[PDB]
Amino acid sequence: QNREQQEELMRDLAGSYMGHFMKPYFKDKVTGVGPPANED
DNA sequence: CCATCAGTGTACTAGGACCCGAAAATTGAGTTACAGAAGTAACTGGTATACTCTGGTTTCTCTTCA
Repeated sequence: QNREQQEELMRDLAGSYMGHFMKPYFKDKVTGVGPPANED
């Protein structure tokens, strides 16, 4: 349990926003552009 | 008295720089090739600003004819 608490502390140190999920919610991890437009 | 018309007390913008961290990219050493281009590291002339007797000059008494 204590080592799990330590690992939780470390994943807190290694945790990270909401702007990244704005208008183009989906986006490449390469280029960072959304998918093409719908037909709608 | 119901029109009108500043202020007001705020969260909600509007610019406006600015910062924090993460992730990607680079740098760096190690080897060994490869060809050629930089990149200093070296000896070796070449011509002018002082420079040092020196050749001429200049009166100034004198030398030598005349």
